[PDB]
Amino acid sequence: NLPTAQEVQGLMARYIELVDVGDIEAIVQMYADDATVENPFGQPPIHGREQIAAFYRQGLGGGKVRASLTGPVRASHNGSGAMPFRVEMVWNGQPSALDVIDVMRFDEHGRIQTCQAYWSEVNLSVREP
Amino acid sequence: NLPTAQEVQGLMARYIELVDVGDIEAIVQMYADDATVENPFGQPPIHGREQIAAFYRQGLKVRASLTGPVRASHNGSGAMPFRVEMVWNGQPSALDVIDVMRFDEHGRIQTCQAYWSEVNLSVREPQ
Repeated sequence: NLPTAQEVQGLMARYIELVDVGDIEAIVQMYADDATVENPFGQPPIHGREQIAAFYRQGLGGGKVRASLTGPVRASHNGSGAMPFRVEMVWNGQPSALDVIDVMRFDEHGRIQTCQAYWSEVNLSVREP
Repeated sequence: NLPTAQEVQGLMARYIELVDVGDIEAIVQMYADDATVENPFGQPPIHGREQIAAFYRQGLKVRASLTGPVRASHNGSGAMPFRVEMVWNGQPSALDVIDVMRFDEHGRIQTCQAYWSEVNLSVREPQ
């Protein structure tokens, strides 16, 4: 059915794990086939599994990415949630840290229908040697 | 104009301050007159300054503080993690929340959505 609050918390936390390990295949599996992704929010939405997989491919690729929850997943009783996390990756050839909040809405099958990632350069920090 | 990323960060941080001190009048001033509020998200949206002010009125022995940086976009929106301290069911309680806000070209809140539920509620048991 439609993910309960606790179920949302588990799903969104799993998402972060798949990202941390770069399991593109599993990430895309979590998405509905008609899902939309806006990342960073304010960019044109990307639609469907093909484009979503392409997005994760170029992002979780050649790069060198880590991600971890920095706080509890906030979950509603209508299949949505939001979570704070931190991403470690290379930005402009330098080791960087990005603070992000993702908002996700799930369908009655527990697949991500909508994901929106909130962050910009103000949330980017370039780490010293 | 439309709030820059840094401006969004400042506005959203100011919102939390007004809440912390319970300045209902100032809170409502931050909102556009036609703004919508969904709090908790998944509840029927509340529309306009009258209803919004009524919402904050009945809601506001409360404390609130940012627990992390405001995430801000380049299109006038942002999201922030924070913690609310209040009485829930006659007991001292803590609530973890994330608010997502979208601003208009006048720097007023057009849309606010508060993400939280009972899973994010913790009660301080009587000691």
